[PDB]
Amino acid sequence: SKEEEGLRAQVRDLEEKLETLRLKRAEDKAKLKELEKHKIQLEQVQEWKSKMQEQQADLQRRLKEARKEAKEALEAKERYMEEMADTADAIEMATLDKEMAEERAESLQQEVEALKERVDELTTDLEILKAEIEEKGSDGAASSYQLKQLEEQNARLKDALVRMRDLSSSEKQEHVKLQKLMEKKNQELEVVRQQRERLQEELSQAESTIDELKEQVDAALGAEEMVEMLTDRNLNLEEKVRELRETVGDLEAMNEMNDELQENARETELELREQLDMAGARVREAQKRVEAAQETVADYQQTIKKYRQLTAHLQDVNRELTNQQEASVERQQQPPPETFDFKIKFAETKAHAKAIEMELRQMEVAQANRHMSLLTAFMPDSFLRPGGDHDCVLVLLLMPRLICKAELIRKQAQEKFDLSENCSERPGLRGAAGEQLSFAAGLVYSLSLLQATLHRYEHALSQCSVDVYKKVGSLYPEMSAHERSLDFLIELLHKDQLDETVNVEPLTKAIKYYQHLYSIHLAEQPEDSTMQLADHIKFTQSALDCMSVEVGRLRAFLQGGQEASDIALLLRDLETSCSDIRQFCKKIRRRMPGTDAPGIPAALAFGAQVSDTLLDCRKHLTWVVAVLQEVAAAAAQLIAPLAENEGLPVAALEELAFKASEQIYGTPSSSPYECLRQSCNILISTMNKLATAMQEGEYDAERPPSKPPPVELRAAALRAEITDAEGLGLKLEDRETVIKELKKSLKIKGEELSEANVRLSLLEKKLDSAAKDADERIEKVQTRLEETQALLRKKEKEFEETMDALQADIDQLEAEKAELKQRLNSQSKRTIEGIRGP
Amino acid sequence: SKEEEGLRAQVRDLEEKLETLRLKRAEDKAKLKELEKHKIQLEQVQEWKSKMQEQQADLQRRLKEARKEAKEALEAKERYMEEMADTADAIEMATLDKEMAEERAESLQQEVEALKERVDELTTDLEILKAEIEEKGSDGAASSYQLKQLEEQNARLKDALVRMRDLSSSEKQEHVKLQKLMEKKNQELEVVRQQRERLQEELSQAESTIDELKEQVDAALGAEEMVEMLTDRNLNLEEKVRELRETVGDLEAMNEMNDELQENARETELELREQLDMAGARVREAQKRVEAAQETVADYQQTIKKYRQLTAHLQDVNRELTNQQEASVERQQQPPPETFDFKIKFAETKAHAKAIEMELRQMEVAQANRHMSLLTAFMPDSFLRPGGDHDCVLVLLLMPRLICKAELIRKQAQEKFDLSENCSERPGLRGAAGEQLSFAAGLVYSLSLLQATLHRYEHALSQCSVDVYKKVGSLYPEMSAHERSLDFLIELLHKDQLDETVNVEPLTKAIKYYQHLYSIHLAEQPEDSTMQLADHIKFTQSALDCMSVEVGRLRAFLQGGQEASDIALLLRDLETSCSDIRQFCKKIRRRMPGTDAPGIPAALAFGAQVSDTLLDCRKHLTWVVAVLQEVAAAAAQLIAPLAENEGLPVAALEELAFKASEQIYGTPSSSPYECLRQSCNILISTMNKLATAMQEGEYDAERPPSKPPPVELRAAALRAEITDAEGLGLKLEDRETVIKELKKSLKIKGEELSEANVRLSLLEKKLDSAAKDADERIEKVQTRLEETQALLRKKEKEFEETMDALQADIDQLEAEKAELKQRLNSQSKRTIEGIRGP
Repeated sequence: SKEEEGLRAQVRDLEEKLETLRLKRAEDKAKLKELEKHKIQLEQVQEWKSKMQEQQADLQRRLKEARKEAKEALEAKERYMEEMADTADAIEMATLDKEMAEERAESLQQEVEALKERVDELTTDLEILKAEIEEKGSDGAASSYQLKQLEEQNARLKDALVRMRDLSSSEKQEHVKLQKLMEKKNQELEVVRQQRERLQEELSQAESTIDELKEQVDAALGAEEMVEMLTDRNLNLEEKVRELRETVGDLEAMNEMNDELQENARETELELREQLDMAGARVREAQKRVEAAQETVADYQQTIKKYRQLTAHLQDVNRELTNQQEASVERQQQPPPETFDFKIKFAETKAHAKAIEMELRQMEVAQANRHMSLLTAFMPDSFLRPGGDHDCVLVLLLMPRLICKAELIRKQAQEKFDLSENCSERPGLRGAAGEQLSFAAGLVYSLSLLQATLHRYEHALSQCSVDVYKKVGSLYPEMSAHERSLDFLIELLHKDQLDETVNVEPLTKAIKYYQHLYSIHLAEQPEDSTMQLADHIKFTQSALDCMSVEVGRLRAFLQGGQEASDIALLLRDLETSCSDIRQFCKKIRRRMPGTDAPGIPAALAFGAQVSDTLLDCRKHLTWVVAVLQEVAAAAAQLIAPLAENEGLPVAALEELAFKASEQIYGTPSSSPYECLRQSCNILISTMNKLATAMQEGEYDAERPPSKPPPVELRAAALRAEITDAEGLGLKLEDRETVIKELKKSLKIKGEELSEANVRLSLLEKKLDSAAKDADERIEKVQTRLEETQALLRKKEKEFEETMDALQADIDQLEAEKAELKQRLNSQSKRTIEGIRGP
Repeated sequence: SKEEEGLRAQVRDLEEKLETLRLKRAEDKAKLKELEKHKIQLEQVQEWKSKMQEQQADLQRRLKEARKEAKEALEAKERYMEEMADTADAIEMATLDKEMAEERAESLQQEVEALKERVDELTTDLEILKAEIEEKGSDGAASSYQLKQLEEQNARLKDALVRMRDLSSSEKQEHVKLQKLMEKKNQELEVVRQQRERLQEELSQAESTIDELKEQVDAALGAEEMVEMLTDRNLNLEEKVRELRETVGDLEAMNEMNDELQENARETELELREQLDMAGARVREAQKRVEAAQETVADYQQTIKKYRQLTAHLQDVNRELTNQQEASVERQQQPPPETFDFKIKFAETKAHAKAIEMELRQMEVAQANRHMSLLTAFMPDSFLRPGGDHDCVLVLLLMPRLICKAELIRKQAQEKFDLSENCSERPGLRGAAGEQLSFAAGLVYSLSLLQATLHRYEHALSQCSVDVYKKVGSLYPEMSAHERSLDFLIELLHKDQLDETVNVEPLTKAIKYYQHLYSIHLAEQPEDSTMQLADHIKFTQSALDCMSVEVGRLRAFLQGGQEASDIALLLRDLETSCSDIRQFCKKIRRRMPGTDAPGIPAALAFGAQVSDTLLDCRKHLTWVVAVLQEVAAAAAQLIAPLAENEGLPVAALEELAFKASEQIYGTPSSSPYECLRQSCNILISTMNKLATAMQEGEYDAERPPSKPPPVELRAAALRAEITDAEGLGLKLEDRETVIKELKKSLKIKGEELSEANVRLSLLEKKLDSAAKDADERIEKVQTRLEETQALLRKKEKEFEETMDALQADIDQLEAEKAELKQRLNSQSKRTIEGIRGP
C-alpha cells in the first residue's frame, strides 16, 4: 500500500530529526556552560567598571588638586618675582654705584701708584742731566754720564713693574669671581645631593609601595579564587533548581488528574450508593411484589383452601345428599383445613419447584439447540440445501406446530369471549357485545377450518409417496411464511389485545393458500375417515356458534312488534335448526373413537359418497354462515345511528338478505328464506343420517396405521447412498496398499530374475570352463608329479655317486691303514736287514 | 493492515519524543538567549573597559606630571625666596660698599693730590740741580751717591719684577687650585646629576608599576563584592534546592495517596457493585420468585380455573339437586362473584400470558424432540452406533449440562441454607443449625469442585485432537451414568427435601470418577488460565465457607471459660485467616476478565509454576477443610449427650484434632497447631502474591486464537466424505483394473523365476557331477604325487642318517691312521739317531 510507504518515510524523517535535536541539546548545554563563563566575566568587567569609574574620577580629582596647587605655587612665585624685580633693580643701581665708586677708587689707586712710580721716575729723570753733564769735563760730570746710563736702565725696568702690577690686579679680580662662583656651585651641589637623597627616599617609598600592592593583590586574588569556587557551586545549584522546577510542574499536573479521577470515582460511588438506595427499595418493593404475589398466591391459596373447603364441603354436601339413602344423612368425610396456611408453604414450595423447573427447561432448550447445531454440522450440504430433505423434515414439523398454535388460539378465544351454546340469548347483542361475539365466533370458525386442512396435510404426508413428499418439502419457505399470521394472533393474546378490531385478513389468506396447495399436490391422497369426521364435527360446532350469534344479533336488530314477520319466523327456524344439528353432533361425538369404552370402535371407515356428503354439508354451512354474517354486518351499519328503542324494518333486513343470498348462493331471484331453509334442511337430514349410521356401527372399522412414512423411506435411501460410498473410501485405501505392495513385488521379483539369469549365464560358462579347468589342473598336478619324480631320480643318482665316493674313501683309508701297518713292520725289518751283509 | 497501525503508533511515539526534548531544547534556548545577550554586553562592557583603561592611563600620566609640576613650582618659590634674602643682603652691603669705596676714593684722591705735589716738587728740584750743574760745570764727588742709588734701583726693580712675578704665580697657584676645585666640583655635580637622573627614571618606572598594581587591586575589590553577592545567592539557592526537593517529595507523596485512594475507591465501588449485584440478584431472585410465583399464580390460576370449572360444575350439579331444594333471587347487594373475579382476571391479563407461554414452550419442546428424532433417522448407522460420533456429540452436550445443573444445586443450596460470609456468628451452631450449615457448605464446596473439573473438560474438548475426542466420546455411557447423582439432588430440591440427612457419597464419587477420566485422557491438554483462576477463586470461597462454619461449630462446642486455651485461639487465628483470604479473593475477582471495563484484560496467561502454586493452594485448602470437618463431626457426637450449658474439654477436642491431623496430613507426631497454621500461612502468602501480580497486570494477555473444535473438523470430515464418496467409486474401478494388470504381470515372471531356479539347480547338479568326476581323477593323481613326495623325503633322512654315519666312520679311520703314523714317526727317529754312533 502507498500509505505504508508514506508512513515509513515519515518514520525515517522523525527519527532523523530526533538524532539531530538530541545532538543539538547536547551542544546547547555545552553552550550554556559558555553562558556561565560569560556571566562570570561580565560581572568581573562590571565590577572593574564601577570601581574604574570612581578610580577615573579620583585621578581627575587628584589632577585638579595637583594642578590647582601648582597654579597657586606659580601665582605666589609670580607676585614674588615682582618683589624680585623691585629688589633686583635696586641691586643693580647699588652695584652700578658701588662699581663706579670702586672703579674710581681703583683709577685713583692706579694713579697713586703711577705717581709714586713717577716720583721714582723723576729721580731717574735726573738722567736728562747727561746733556748738561758730559759737556763740562771728565771727573764728576762725565762720571755722572755712566751714572745716567744706569739710571736709564732703571727707567726701563720700572715700566715692566707697572705692567705686571696691572696684570696682577686683573688676575685678582678673576680670582674673586672664581671663588664666589665656586660658593655658588657648592650650594648647587648640596641642593642636588639633597634632591638625590629625596629621590632615593621617594623611590624606596614607591618600592615599598610596590611590595605592599603585591601583598594586597594576593589577598584580592584570594577573593577572586573565592569567587570562582562560589560560582561553580552556584551554577550547579542553578541547574538543579531549574530541573526541580520542571519536575514540580509535572508532578502538579499528575496530581490534578488524580483529583478529577477521585472526584469522578466519588460521583460514581454516590450514584452506586443511591442505586443501592434505589435497589433496597426495589428489593423491598419487588419483595413487596413478592409478598404481594405471595399474598396473591396467599389468597389463591387461601382460596384454593376456600375452594378446597368449598369443594370439600360441596362434595361432603353432595356425598351427604347421596349418603341420604337412609334417613341418617350426616357424614362429611374430610377435616376442614384453615386458610392459605399449610397451603402457604405448599405454594412457596411450588413456586420454588417451578423456578427450578423453569431453569431446567431453559437449560434443556439450550441443550436441544446445541445438540441441534452439532447434528446439523454432520449431515451434508445436499441435505441442507434449499428444497433438500431438510425442508421436507421442516414441513413435517410445521403442520403439528401450526395445528397446536391454532388450537391454542381457539381455546383462548373461546374462554376470553365466553363463546357458549347460549350466546344467542346474551344481552346487548345489538351493540359492541354482539360485534365482539361475532368476531370471536368467526375467529374460532376460521381456526377450526385451518386445523381440519392441516390434519389432512399431516395424514397425507404420513402416507404419500416420496416424490410427493419431496415436492411438498420444496415449498417449505412459502408455506412456512403463513405461520406468522398465527404468531401475530398469539402475540395479541399474550398482550390481551385480541378484540374485534383485529384484522383477520392474513388468517383467511393462509387458510385459502393451504387449501389450494392441498388441492394441487395432495388431492388424490386418501383421507383418514376417523378424524375427517372429528374435524367435521368440530367445524360444524364452530359454524353453529357463528350461526347462533348472528341469529341473535339479527333478532336484536329488528324493531319491536315485528315478531310475527316472515324474517323473524325464519330466524326462529334457524335457531331451532342450530339446536337440532348440535344434538346430532353430540350423538356422533359420543361414538367417536379415542376412548377405550365398550362399543366405541378403534377407527372409522366410510366410502367416498359419505365424504362427498360431508363436503356438501360443509359447503351449505359455509353459505349460511356467510349470508348471516354479511346481513348482520350491513344491518349493524344501518342500526348505528338509530336510538336504542328504535329498530330496523323487516323491509330493510329483507333487502339485505336478498342481496347477500344472491351474492353467496349465486342463484339470481332466489328467495333467501327458502335458500336458507333448504340449506338447513339438507344439514339436518345429513347429520341425522350420519348419527344413525354411527349409532348402528355402519362405519366401525379396524384402525389403519400409516405405512412406513415417506420420511423414513427417504432416510433409509439417504443412509444407503451414504454407506455404500462411505465404505468405498476404506476399500480405496486397501486397494492403495495392495497396489503399492504388488508393484513393489514386481521390481523385487524382476531383479531377482535378473540376478538368477546372470547366474545361469555364469555357470553355463562355468560348466564349460570347468571341463577346461579340470583338464588343466590335471596337467598342472601331473606336471608337478613329473617334476617330483625327476627330482627323485636326480637325487637318487646323486645319492649313488655320493655312496660310491664315500665308500671309495673308506676303502682307501682302510688300505692306507693296512699299508701303514705294513710300512711299520717293513721299516723294522729293513733296519736289521741292512746291517746283515749278504 | 497490522503494519499500518504499527507505523502510526511509531510515528506518534517519535512525535512525542521530539516534542518533549523540543520543550527541554526551548528552555535551554531561552537560556541561550540569556547567554547571547550576555556575550553582546560582555563585548560592550569590554570595549568600555579597554577604552576607559586607555583614558585612565592618560589621567595617570597627567597626574604624575601635575605632582611633578607642583613640587617643582614650590621648590622654585623656595629657592627664589632664598634669593630674595640674598638680594636684600646684596642691596644692603652694596650700599655699604658704595660708602666704603667712596671714602676710599676720597682718601686716594688726597694721596693723588699729595703725590702730584711731590711730582711738582721733584720737577722743581731736578730743574734746580740742572741749574746748579750748569753753574758748576766742573764737578767732583757728587757722581757717587746717584750711581749707588742706581745699581741699587736696578737690583731693586729686577727683584720687584721677580717679586710680584712670584706673587702673580702664587695668585695663579691659588687660582688654579681653585679652578681645579671648580672642575672637581663640577664633575661631582655632574655625577650627582647623573645619579639623580637615574633615580628619577627608576622612580618613574616604579610609579608606572604602582599604578598598574593599584588598578589590579581595583578589579579585585570588585571581585570581593562578587564574593559576597555569590555567597548570598549560593545560600539562597541551596535553600531553594532543598525547598524544591521537599515540594517534589510532597507532590510525589500525595500522588501516592491519590493512586492508593483510587484503588480503594475502585474496591469500595466493586463492593457496592457486589451489593448492587446482590440487590440485583435479589431483584433477579425476587424476580425468579415473582416469575416462579407468577407461573405459580399461573398454575394456581389454571388450578383455580379448574377449581372454578369444577366448582361451577359441582354447583350446577348441586343446583339441579337444589332445583327441587332451593333457588335464589336476592335483593340489591354487591358481593362480587368469587373473591378473585378481577384478581384472577388481573393475574390473567398478566400470567394468562404465562399460561400461553407454558403451552408454547411445551409444543416447542415436542417440536424439537420430533425434529431431532427425524434428523437422527437420516444419520448413518455408523454415526449412531455405540462409541460412534453421536456419543462424542452427546459428551459435548452432557458436560455443560452437568455444569448448569451443578450450580443450579449450588445456587439454590446457598439460598435455602442462607450460606453467608457471617455463618460463623450464627446462633445455634452447637445443635441442628450447625449441622445443617456444615452440610450446606460441604455440598456447595463439592459442587464447586465438580464445576471446576467439568470446566476443564469443556476447555480440553474444545481444543483436543480428534482421536482424544473419539475415545472420550466412547466413554459417554459411563460418564452419563454419573448425572443422576445431580438429578437426585434436583429431585430433593424440587420436593424441598434437601437436608443434612441426604447422602452425598454419589456426588463425591462421580467427582472422583471425572477426576481420573481427566487425568487419564486429558492430562496433557492445555488449561485456560483465565477460567482456571476463576474456578480457583470460586473453590477457595466455598472452602472458606466450610472453613468458617466448622470454626464456629468448634467454638460453640468448647466448655465455657476456656477461651484462653491454645485450641480456642488457634480457632480465632483460622477465622482471621479466612477473612484475609476472602479479601484477597475479592481483590482478584475485581480485575478478573469478563466485563468491558477499562484495565480489565481480555484474557489471562500464566506459566506452569503459577498453576502448580494454585494446585498446592487447593491441596492445603482441602486438607484444612477435611481436618475441621472430621474434628467437628467427632466433637458433635461427643457433645450430643451433654447438657446445653456443658461443653467439651480442650483435652478432648485436641485429642480429636491430633487424630484427624495425622490421618489427613499423613505426617506422624505433627502438632495439628503447626499443620493448620502452616497451611493457612501458605494460603495467605500465595493468595496475596496472586492478588499483587493480578493488580500490576503480570497475567494480562489477549484471548488466544480460536481454532476449530475437534467436533467441527470431524463433522466437516464426515459431511465431506459423504460428498467425495461418489468419485471414489470411479477411482476404485481404476485401481481394480490396475491390480488385475499387476497380478497378471506378477504371475508370468513368477514362473519365469521358478523356471530359472529349476535350471539353476539342474545346471549345478551338472557342475557337481562334473566336478566330482574331475576331482576323483584329480585325487587319483595327487595321491601318486603325495606318495612320491613322501618317498623322496623318507628316502632323504635315510641318506642323511647314513651319511652322517659314513662321515663318523671315515673320521674314526683317520684317527687310527694318525695313531699308526706317530708310531711310524717315532720308529723313524730312532733309526736315524742310531746311525750316528756317539
